[PDB]
Amino acid sequence: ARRPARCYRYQKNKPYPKSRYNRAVPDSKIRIYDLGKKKATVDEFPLCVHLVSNELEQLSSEALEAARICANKYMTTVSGRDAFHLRVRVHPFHVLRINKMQQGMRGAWGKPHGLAARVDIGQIIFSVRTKDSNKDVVVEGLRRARYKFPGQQKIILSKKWGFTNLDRPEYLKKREAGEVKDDGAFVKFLSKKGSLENNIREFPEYFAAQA
Amino acid sequence: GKSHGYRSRTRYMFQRDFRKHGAVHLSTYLKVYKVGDIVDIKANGSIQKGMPHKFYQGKTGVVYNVTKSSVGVIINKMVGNRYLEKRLNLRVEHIKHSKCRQEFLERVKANAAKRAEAKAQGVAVQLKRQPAQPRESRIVSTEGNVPQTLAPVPYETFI
Amino acid sequence: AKSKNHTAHNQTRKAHRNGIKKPKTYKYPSLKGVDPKFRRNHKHALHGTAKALAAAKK
Amino acid sequence: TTNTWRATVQIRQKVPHKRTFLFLEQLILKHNAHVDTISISEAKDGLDFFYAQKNHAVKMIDFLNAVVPIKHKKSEELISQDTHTGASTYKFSYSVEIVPICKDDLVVLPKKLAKSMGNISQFVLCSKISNTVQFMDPTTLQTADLSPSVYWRAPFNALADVTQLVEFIVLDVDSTGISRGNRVLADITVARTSDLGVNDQVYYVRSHLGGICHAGDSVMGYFIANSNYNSDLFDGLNIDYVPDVVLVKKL
Amino acid sequence: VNVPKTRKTYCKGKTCRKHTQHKVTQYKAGKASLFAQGKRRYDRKQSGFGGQTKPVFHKKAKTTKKVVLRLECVKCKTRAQLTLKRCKHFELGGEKKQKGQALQF
RNA sequence: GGUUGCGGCCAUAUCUACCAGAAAGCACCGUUUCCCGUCCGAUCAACUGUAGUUAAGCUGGUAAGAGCCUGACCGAGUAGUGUAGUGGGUGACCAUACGCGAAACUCAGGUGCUGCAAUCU
RNA sequence: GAAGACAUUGUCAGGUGGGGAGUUUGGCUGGGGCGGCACAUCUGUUAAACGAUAACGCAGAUGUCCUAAGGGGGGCUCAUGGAGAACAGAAAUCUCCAGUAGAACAAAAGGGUAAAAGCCCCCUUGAUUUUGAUUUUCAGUGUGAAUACAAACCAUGAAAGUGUGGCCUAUCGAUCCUUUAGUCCCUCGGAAUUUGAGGCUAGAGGUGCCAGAAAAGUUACCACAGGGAUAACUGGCUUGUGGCAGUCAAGCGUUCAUAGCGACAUUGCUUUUUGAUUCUUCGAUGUCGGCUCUUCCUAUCAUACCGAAGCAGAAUUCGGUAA
RNA sequence: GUGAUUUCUGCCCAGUGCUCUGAAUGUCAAAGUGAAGAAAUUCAACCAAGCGCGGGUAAACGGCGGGAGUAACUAUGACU
RNA sequence: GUCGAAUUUGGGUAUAGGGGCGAAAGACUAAUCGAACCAUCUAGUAGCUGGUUCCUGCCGAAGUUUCCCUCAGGAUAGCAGAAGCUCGUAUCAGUUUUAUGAGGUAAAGCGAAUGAUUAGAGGUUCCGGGGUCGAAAUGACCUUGACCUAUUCUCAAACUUUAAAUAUGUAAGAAGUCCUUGUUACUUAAUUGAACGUGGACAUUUGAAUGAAGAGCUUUUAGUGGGCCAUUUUUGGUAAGCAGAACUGGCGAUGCGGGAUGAACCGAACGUAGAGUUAAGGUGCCGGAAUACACGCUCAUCAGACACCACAAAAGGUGUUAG
Ligand SMILES: [K+]
Ligand SMILES: [Mg+2]
Ligand SMILES: [Mg+2]
Ligand SMILES: [Mg+2]
Ligand SMILES: [Mg+2]
Ligand SMILES: [Mg+2]
Ligand SMILES: [Mg+2]
Ligand SMILES: [Mg+2]
Ligand SMILES: [Mg+2]
Ligand SMILES: [Mg+2]
Ligand SMILES: [Mg+2]
Ligand SMILES: [Mg+2]
Ligand SMILES: [Mg+2]
Ligand SMILES: [Mg+2]
Ligand SMILES: [Mg+2]
Ligand SMILES: [Mg+2]
Ligand SMILES: [Mg+2]
Ligand SMILES: [Mg+2]
Ligand SMILES: [Mg+2]
Ligand SMILES: [Mg+2]
Ligand SMILES: [Mg+2]
Ligand SMILES: [Mg+2]
Repeated sequence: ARRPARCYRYQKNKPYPKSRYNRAVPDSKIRIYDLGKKKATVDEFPLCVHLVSNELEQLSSEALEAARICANKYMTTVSGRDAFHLRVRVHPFHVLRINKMQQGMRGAWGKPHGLAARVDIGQIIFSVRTKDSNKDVVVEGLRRARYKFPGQQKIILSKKWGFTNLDRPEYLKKREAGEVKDDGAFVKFLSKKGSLENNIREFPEYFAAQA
Repeated sequence: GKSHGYRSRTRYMFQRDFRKHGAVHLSTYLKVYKVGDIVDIKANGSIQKGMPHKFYQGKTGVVYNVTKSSVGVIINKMVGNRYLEKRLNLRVEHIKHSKCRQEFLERVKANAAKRAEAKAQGVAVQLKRQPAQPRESRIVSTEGNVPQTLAPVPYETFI
Repeated sequence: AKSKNHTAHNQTRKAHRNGIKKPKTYKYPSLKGVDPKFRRNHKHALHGTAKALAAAKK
Repeated sequence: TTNTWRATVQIRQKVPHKRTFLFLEQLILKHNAHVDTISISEAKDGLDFFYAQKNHAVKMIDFLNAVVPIKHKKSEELISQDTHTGASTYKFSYSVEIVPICKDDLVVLPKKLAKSMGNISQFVLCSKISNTVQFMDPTTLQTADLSPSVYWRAPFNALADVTQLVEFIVLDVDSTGISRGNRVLADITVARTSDLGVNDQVYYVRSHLGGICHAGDSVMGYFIANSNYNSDLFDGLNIDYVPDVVLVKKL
Repeated sequence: VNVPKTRKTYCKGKTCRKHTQHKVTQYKAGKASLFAQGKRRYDRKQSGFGGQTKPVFHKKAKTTKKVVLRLECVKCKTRAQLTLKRCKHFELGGEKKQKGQALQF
């Protein structure tokens, strides 16, 4: 079934998603995108690590599948299965075609082959949030996943708290007051606009000035 | 096969804008058109009668004829290696006055005022427009405004 | 064999050898395609003004 | 290497509404000549069958020759031509055409054709649509057959199709006599469904539908009085020997 | 389609020149007739040895004729023709569309 | 300034929830002989300004309201893009030079204006 | 002798007649054939924000249907959700609140529309007559389709107004011949009357190969003019497929990732396979195999010397220098 | 047409041919006959062979299938 | 092979070209046969191949539009020449500015409609179904999906509120502006307007920039209607010295210097000579020109060495150099 991945490497054709014109397409190889303790609060896992791309390329679905298993298998055995939260930030929507076969070129439009992603320079692929002490396992976990993909990518330690869009000291300023409350997986913040009645329903620790 | 109908490739061109559907406002109908007036052609999609062909969307021309609920516009279309004089029949919904010519007639009244006032004042006119000239010298003070020193910043990631 | 179907290559180059020239305006355009009710009056207007100037400069 | 299947059967039919293809699709399943195909694709006026071996596709055409009127021909495409023998590697295509006259159509026959096959009238219904096509004359019960070889050499088309039928309501049936095999020649008195409610008008017509016709039954048929055809065969008729109303079937 | 029997339309018969009642009927052929100059010329050329001289049309594609309607002013009996679009069916009389009937039988 | 009739531009005029409205005007509101219309004087028609009301409609105000609108030493001279080189890079792509230059996001402010005619403690 | 107004012979008319004659046996096309129609048309996209734009590109439609589904006027609000009402339930009919269109508008798709262009009522033939101008495709020819007026005659509405078919973008056809309506007008040429025929102006009968021949096969017995504009074979470009080599390491190997093996993945080399292509050759480069004979390549089967092993010896297994 | 001798040469007349001491009112040219008309003409009836209908013919061209059953655990398919 | 006959053979005689003869091969019929030979009709026709005869001077193309039993061809428009004619600072321009329109691509967006899509948290059950306690309940106690609330991960050639750059229409005055009061069957309640005028006022700062080997006009006729390459945009295809488009530049029709060599790359476009100067590219020797100068980096038991271009990757190295 599979051709070599070198053929469907570069972004040549326009985006060709599954719709009412394409209709009949095969299922994605990757299925579940979140792994580890995904019912964990925001306060548990501060230290964030990314796996950022550095090329304008196409990662296939089954390339992500093996990369997702390999990183999981190492990090589970070493540090235990509930010491992290892995998230895949790339979904394959682009359908690839194949000219599987009146004549050679006398009428030639390709059948659907398989799915793929479209990654850009500076785009994040993988993301892991963990404890402070358990850094080395996460960096070495994403090392082996780097081999399964084509092209060049680099691991980066983030300055932000977890998956939040807030810096290390910035999150502490707001959480020490009553300006943040936990949602479930992510988190909700106070806003200075809105109705003042239902701004007091939530955030009852704020509107006090004491502790 | 191929397809070249009267309204081919006009999906977005006779669309009605966002939150501007329904009946047209009445100043459209009260605007008076004489012969010799310059007019722009923009096709209202809600009215089907007296509609221009897609080519003439955007084009501008002169009025030559006035009738009951329409006007006669004359446009120059280029074809091959020459221009042909083409005569349209549009309803007033697909038309409006060109504001470029409105601006021009104001400048002629202004020139009549300048030349009449110049003779009463005492010679020297100068009425043509001049383009944007190169600017003159000056002395910029540093009082309460001393130059702040900048330099190129180092590289950081933040991702 | 198969041909080449279509192209617009060279066609602008050809067109600009001789102009792309304008169609020359005149004083008095043709009343071809003008309202018949307007023209049927305009005839009798110009007949009277000539007869007025002829009677004035008689 | 592109040329995978290595024999094709391109079946087709010139009619917009195909009864005979829908019949054929049902008939093929019963005896079950399909299995050897790699795959099936479709096209406007029929569908394509693809076979690995050449001898698998010939059994199908022999089977089709048995149950339906056809015309066909084969042509071939070359690929390799290996200089070591036993493998030149040709690829074959069989182009089959079903006869376009469906089971219940109204037909005008050609004059010479009509004189030969029993001296039957030119204005006829179809009967059975088997291996060969057979016609029936609704008024003076009669039958006549037409083989594909005799059809294709001088082809004609149906006057009006199943999509031209109109609903009538039967009031009485007066039997006259003959019954070769169907209790036939019933002088059916009928009135139109759009006419029964409003307006007074009645049509009275001899018909083959004698054994199964009862008063108050809705029957379908061709109503020839308001139809402007454009057939030259029909143009060569007797604008007055032609029946006003013909009823195709009960229901 | 289904036109009515009567029609009030413009007659142009000298005394009329106005809207009047017209009886509507369907236009019909008119018989072939020999002694027409074409038929006379055809039969001359066709005689002798040579066989078929003129072409003979076969490849016909159209399935429906255009309808023509003979009108006739009841005041002066002066006829006029009027053509309709192509159609597989055609009649003229009653058979009007009702309020909103469902299917029966 | 308030209200009425006819408007122009068509949310700064809409939406949700509470509050106030002297004077006159709107309004609800009373009646079924007549013209008229309905399954029904509910709507529509006629008659009375009489028996009564600001409870609704309508006009204004409030809300760290939703929407909508204008801006900004907000983001961003970022994304993109026209032109140039015997520039880099195995490639994918990327820097530089001469120019043009967004949108989301962020912050601040606003919440109908106005024409003609009539009429009002 | 027989036969006899019958045969026979002559002219015309019907039947039979590959025994014989003459002719024909579409086009596009990743060679030709089969199929398809990209041959006349319409919507979205390809199409790179004026217009124009190709491929046997992609997703679909057309040869119809309609005296109302056409024209004018009046009344009214839809899809859906919520809350109620004996039989009655997820779905019957009735009531109220929400409801920017999430419905409907003959059919493909795209636009358009809310005191309507939707649903229900009243009245109607402007889907009429006379001919010119203009837009689209374009040679600024025809055909089809459409736009605005004019001169009549009408429809509807209290009225302003609206209406020359279907809300808009598709739904169709020359010369010759036949035939119909009109003028009931012109001509039949030595002069008349009546039949008949021929004209002038406007429609219909049709060419879907849609600017429009009247048309079956076969050649392995073949022929001519040409063509590398075009196939069957070497060579060239490419390397999907075939062949050969890496990287990573979940597992196998009693025990042990890597002695020897190795999944999911991913990076290459080769032209000893086969495709794709049509650049060279059709005034000819002799098209399979075997026999014979020389040389070159190494990705090493054996032979020389070595290194590993789950190598005690023997026998093997993996690798290096080497053609 | 088949191709010495030996021994055999099955079933099929629906199709295409060939045929016929068969049916008769279905189709049917020219000339001739009748009516309408001033006449040219038009319309009707009448009507040869052939065609069609019915029978014969395979050492004439040719063809010799398809779907179901039940008997011996099965099978074969004698049988329906 | 056959050799006493269906044997072999001389002379005479008969059969003649759509005809003869044939124990049948399309055999033979005077070296000629799937239709002999000779003369004439005949210089038969060819959209097809080959050829087409002196010198210099000036100008100088096309492979594209529409229609054709059209696709190896024509007609038509285009590009080219020639002859001129009417006038003479002309009005124009493959250009910018100022003012003003038109557009739905790139980008962006989805806690905005449409469609796709990962995760939890809060709820809602008379209502898609199971279990736990049950005589049943429009019951509770657990549960997995459906919708509801505020969140969150990621997308769209045939989705979108917003929305560039480049390309694109018009205007920048004498054929103009203002005043005065004439014509009319059109138009208005109305000499009100409408259109075209009489008479008067306003001139070279007359109404942005730059340019202008003149501007405008007519007739007639050739060749051409196989194209190909390059940057950028691009659809088909795994790719191709592959197939098909978009804007510009080239080759074809073109030498000269450079890239060793080459239709298209860089430079630069040609009358015959002299002198000077440079382009692109170079200056160890071949070879005209510094074995110049300066700071560094590499040692290869396959070093490396100048765009288009004549290839190299993933992965590794206490090799050495900086961080
Ligand atoms: K010759
Ligand atoms: Mg060409
Ligand atoms: Mg061909
Ligand atoms: Mg465009
Ligand atoms: Mg309508
Ligand atoms: Mg042979
Ligand atoms: Mg070639
Ligand atoms: Mg080529
Ligand atoms: Mg040789
Ligand atoms: Mg070696
Ligand atoms: Mg024999
Ligand atoms: Mg032979
Ligand atoms: Mg011989
Ligand atoms: Mg000659
Ligand atoms: Mg020159
Ligand atoms: Mg502006
Ligand atoms: Mg878009
Ligand atoms: Mg578009
Ligand atoms: Mg050159
Ligand atoms: Mg050179
Ligand atoms: Mg070189
Ligand atoms: Mg090396």
